[PDB]
Amino acid sequence: RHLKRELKRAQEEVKRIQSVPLVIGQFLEPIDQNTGIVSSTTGMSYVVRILSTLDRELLKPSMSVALHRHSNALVDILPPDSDSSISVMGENEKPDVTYADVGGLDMQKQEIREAVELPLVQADLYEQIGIDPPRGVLLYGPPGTGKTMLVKAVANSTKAAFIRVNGSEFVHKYLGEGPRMVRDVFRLARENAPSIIFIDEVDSIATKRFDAQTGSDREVQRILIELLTQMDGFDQSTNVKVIMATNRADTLDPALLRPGRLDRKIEFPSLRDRRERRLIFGTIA
Amino acid sequence: HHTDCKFIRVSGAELVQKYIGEGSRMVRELFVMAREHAPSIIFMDEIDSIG
Amino acid sequence: DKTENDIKALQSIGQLIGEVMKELSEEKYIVKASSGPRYIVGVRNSVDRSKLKKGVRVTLDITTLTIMRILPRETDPLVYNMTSFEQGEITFDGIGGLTEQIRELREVIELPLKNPEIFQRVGIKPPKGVLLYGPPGTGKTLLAKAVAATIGANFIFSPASGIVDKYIGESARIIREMFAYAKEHEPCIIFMDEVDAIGGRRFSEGTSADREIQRTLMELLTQMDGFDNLGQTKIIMATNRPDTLDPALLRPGRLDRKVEIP
Amino acid sequence: ALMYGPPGTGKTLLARACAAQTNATFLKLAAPQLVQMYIGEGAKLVRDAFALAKEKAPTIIFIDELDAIGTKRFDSEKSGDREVQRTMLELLNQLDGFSSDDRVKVLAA
Amino acid sequence: NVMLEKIKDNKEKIKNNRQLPYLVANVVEVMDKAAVVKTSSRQTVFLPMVGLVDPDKLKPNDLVGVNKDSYLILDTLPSEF
Amino acid sequence: NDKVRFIKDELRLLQEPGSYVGEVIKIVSDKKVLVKVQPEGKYIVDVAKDI
Amino acid sequence: DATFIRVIGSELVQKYVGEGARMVRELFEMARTKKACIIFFDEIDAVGGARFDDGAGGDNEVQRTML
Amino acid sequence: GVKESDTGLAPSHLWDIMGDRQRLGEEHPLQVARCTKIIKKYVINLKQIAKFVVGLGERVSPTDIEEGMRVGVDRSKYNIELPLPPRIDPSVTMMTVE
Ligand SMILES: Nc1ncnc2c1ncn2[C@@H]1O[C@H](COP(=O)(O)OP(=O)(O)OP(=O)(O)O)[C@@H](O)[C@H]1O
Ligand SMILES: Nc1ncnc2c1ncn2[C@@H]1O[C@H](COP(=O)(O)OP(=O)(O)OP(=O)(O)O)[C@@H](O)[C@H]1O
Ligand SMILES: Nc1ncnc2c1ncn2[C@@H]1O[C@H](COP(=O)(O)OP(=O)(O)OP(=O)(O)O)[C@@H](O)[C@H]1O
Ligand SMILES: [Mg+2]
Ligand SMILES: [Mg+2]
Ligand SMILES: [Mg+2]
Repeated sequence: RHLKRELKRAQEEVKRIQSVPLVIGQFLEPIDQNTGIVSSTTGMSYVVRILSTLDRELLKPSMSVALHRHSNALVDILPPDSDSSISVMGENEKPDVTYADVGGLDMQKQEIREAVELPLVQADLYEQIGIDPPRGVLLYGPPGTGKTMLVKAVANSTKAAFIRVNGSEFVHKYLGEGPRMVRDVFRLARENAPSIIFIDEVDSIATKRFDAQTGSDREVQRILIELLTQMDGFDQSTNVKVIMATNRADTLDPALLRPGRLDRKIEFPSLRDRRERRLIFGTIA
Repeated sequence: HHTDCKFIRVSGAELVQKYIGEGSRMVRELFVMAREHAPSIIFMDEIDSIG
Repeated sequence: DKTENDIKALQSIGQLIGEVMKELSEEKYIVKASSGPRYIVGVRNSVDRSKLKKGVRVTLDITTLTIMRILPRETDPLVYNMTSFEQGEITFDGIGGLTEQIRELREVIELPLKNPEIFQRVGIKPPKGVLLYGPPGTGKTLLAKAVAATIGANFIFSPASGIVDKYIGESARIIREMFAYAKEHEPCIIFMDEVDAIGGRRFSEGTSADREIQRTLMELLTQMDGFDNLGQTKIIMATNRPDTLDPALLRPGRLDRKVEIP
Repeated sequence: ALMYGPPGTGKTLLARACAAQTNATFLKLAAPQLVQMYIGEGAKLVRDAFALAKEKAPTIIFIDELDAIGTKRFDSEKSGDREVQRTMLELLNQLDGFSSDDRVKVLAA
Repeated sequence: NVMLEKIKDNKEKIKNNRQLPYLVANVVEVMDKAAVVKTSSRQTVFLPMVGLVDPDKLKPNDLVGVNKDSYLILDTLPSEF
Repeated sequence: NDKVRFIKDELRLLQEPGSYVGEVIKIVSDKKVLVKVQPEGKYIVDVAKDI
Repeated sequence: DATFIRVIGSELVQKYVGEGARMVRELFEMARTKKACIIFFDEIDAVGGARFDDGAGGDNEVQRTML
Repeated sequence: GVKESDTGLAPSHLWDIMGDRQRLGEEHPLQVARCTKIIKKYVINLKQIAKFVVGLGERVSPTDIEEGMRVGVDRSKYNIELPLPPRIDPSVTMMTVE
């Protein structure tokens, strides 16, 4: 009965170490399970003991985590929903464009209701036939085709989480900032599945020619390599794999467009016919 | 797959290269990685249809 | 007292600024410091939990690290130097003999600014965007002074070659903060002067400087038109040769009027 | 005021002799210096050759050569003219009227 | 004679902090009354401004010295070149 | 009794003055190892009596 | 028995413009400090070409190091 | 192996008497810096980017401190100890001299 007093005084001690002030690192992988490798957010690797009596159920896949200050020890885990680069936008109000303002481009509208909308609501039609749904969606054309207008149209009607970012949000400016944000975006999406991820322009990141003689080429390049390895993990999750767009498709790096990441290429014509130009006039009129 | 070759598709892609950062002068290093990990098929697709 | 006020400062110390990156729970908030690493901290109880939100700047303790209180938004030191130039002003007149062209720039700027009730009824989305181009030596620049004096809305004269800096990713973060700035202080007009610097096209096979342009230009493209569409910003752009420009800046619907000064 | 023509006409020799003789503060500048290899250090060198010159105003900046930045070529197709031309245009901004520069002159050879 | 030794008292302290060495930083903004400086060690600190230093000299961008040990605006210096 | 004595000692074990991940560039037959700390620069430093 | 300073004129070239500007400056000072020197530039047909202006190439890096 | 062969040889044992009392002195290190502005006190810019105002040393003449010159400063509280010759860009120019 005396030792039940002593188990309580030892339990108190350790809960104070769990709590604030803490720096936030990331868990890469275990080397045992009582010891792991974390990269702090100073751009260095540390080998740290792991507080036994913790959940490794979400821990083993790479995911944010809390560390102690001087001690440097993993004293608790953080939700993959928490410490994210961007709050989801599916909870904010919906984009202002609806399908009444889409006029023409009716040919690309039947290839986007199939590729995006149908695999979220009904995963069970694809699997029972035995076909694999298209993975990533690419949009490309001249810079006026109103690519973004079609994406807003599909964002109002689905009423599922949305995550909207750019490809200069990932811009390098601290050490190791660029690789860190790519992890946060793919882990939020699995957590609140289903969802549609849009990267608006990705013309600067995908470069056909690197030389890697300057630091700024080594940050662009670490980001892009990380982006391929996270599109692989993203397979077999209800989320329809990342939509992305480019204005000039002829700078596109070859590993990105390769199958296993992007499969569909929705070209956006600009000639069109007389029945599809009429509609564009009719909604602006 | 039957012979148990490492299928290294080489291509002109510098995304994978990070140690020298260009394959214009990489010869010995591709050999010395593929000689360790023999057997190997270096699948040199030279495009030669770029206009 | 003048030597005594210094002794009362000396016992104080700097208090590291951050902003609230994201609510974790009720009693823990994550800040992103300005040195770098994100922390998880506690709160003074002077301030409610509803007064805080994600994106308010907070000061932090030296070493204990606790939110002390909410601060207003920090303003860049660069966006105070740009507001200053207005020296050289002149009123309506600019290029005499082209008072018809002076009215065409007011159709875009001064008429929906003062009275937005004329563009509500007609139903065309409000304009924005003007490019000025002509033979060099013609006073593209004298007209910019004419439309910044008289309107009296906030003016920011941002030379394009005067925001490229040694640090890279710092010429993106600055120019993002300026479009926010023009929404807060509305109505506001952003005069990009000598856009021939960041007028490089696709390229990105040459030097690494040619990829600093392209990366700083993609961010001006999705910030101007994307999901983002800031309603209280107007852009006036001065360029000499109007064929440097990347074919994404030639492009109507970015830029309503494409004025040629003769 | 610009000095141009054939070599040998003592362009560089006269300018120096007459700018030190009249006790007007003569700054020595050579255009090949404004060319730099860092990204955005040439734009920071022009504003700093200007900021010094507004204090001692009036003063003479003598540019020996001007073909280092004076390329007509700034519509170019994959060249290092995109970094050079950025210090020519930061010139034209730091040559526009905003007062406290109404009193800086220029020679250029 | 009792008041004059209170001014000397303060000032001999003030003479020790004023001399070298002190970091050099610039003024992001004067928030007023408070001065926010971004240093050349590339962080930021919110400080109670030194009132012996006027709020007239402190304008946005100014180049000021800052004490490393306690981040206080020590004195003013003419903008470098 | 075992349990309240696992916690009291786990409080000592969790305290780490510091621990890195390096990588062996090359050994030298001085009984020293040239290890690159992986973000920084290099350091030549000998082995403990554990290896 | 005067200090001889050999240069290769095709040693200056790099991709980063005015990279051979730095070199040419500092070499010129290093020769100014020692008294009695001789600065022997071999093979200056590269960086010593005619005055021309192609209007489209990369003669713009080359002509920096000459000016 | 290289079996423990390190330069020095037979005279470096007499050097061990002289060089152990100096090696502990802070004579070294002097973090090498470079002046950006003489303000008629002195302004150095470290090569890490972080600016400091320093002052005279033990007995240095005020003529030594020149514009754009490198100087060595005390490792802890920064103060000029020993000025040092200029520019660290010369080194690709000393291998060209035959
Ligand atoms: N079918 C249409 N119906 C009505 N309006 C249209 C149509 N197509 C294009 N537009 C008009 O053209 C504008 C610009 O296109 P949008 O905003 O979709 O950008 P984008 O072409 O994808 O540009 P970015 O190159 O930056 O990706 C729209 O805001 C819209 O007003
Ligand atoms: N229309 C005009 N009315 C009165 N003065 C003028 C006019 N146009 C030019 N000027 C004079 O020419 C000077 C310089 O012209 P300005 O710099 O405005 O031309 P620009 O087209 O902007 O050329 P650049 O930007 O190529 O230097 C003016 O400061 C002013 O004295
Ligand atoms: N008009 C002149 N009267 C007397 N001497 C002259 C004259 N022109 C040139 N010289 C002599 O020629 C020398 C070289 O001239 P300098 O090199 O200064 O002229 P420049 O026009 O700038 O030629 P460049 O720059 O093409 O070499 C002068 O130092 C001077 O001795
Ligand atoms: Mg778009
Ligand atoms: Mg102008
Ligand atoms: Mg001359």
